[PDB]
Amino acid sequence: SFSGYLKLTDNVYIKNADIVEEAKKVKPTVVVNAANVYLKHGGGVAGALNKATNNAMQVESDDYIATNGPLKVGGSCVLSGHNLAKHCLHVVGPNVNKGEDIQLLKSAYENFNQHEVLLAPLLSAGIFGADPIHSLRVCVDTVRTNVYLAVFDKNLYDKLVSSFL
Ligand SMILES: NC(=O)c1cnc(C(F)(F)F)nc1
Repeated sequence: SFSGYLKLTDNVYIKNADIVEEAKKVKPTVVVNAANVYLKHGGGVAGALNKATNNAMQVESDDYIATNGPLKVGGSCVLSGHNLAKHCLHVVGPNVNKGEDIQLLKSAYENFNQHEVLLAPLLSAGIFGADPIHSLRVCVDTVRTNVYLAVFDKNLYDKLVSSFL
């Protein structure tokens, strides 16, 4: 199972780790992708997860979008986890660099409650532009299921742990 995580709350754990390397090691039931509405996995966590699947995630995602259309900001879909996990839960947090409503971050985290355990990044953090301290706060106050957060950046991980209320 998950190792080396710091326990933040009854159900939220955190580790300074590359979510791709973490997924390859744990092979969790669910890995969360920091997706956009088009499932265009170009950069950030999405680009990294997709590259690890040798682009199979993007091929599957394009077929999903061709059939279903785009996701909503705050929404999700369950697709294959490929070589990384049983499933990938593609969750769209608001991208504040695209002027999206930060209030939708709670709706985005609510998707995690449909899965008993997940390996996840902080939603809307990184290239999505939100404050990761705020994202962790919304995560702990919204997610009730077991969430193992992988924070790529060591300096950000230390700031998140040291400032956690
Ligand atoms: N394995 C990678 O190449 C990798 C790159 N970038 C990231 C990011 F975006 F979370 F920081 N995580 C992993």
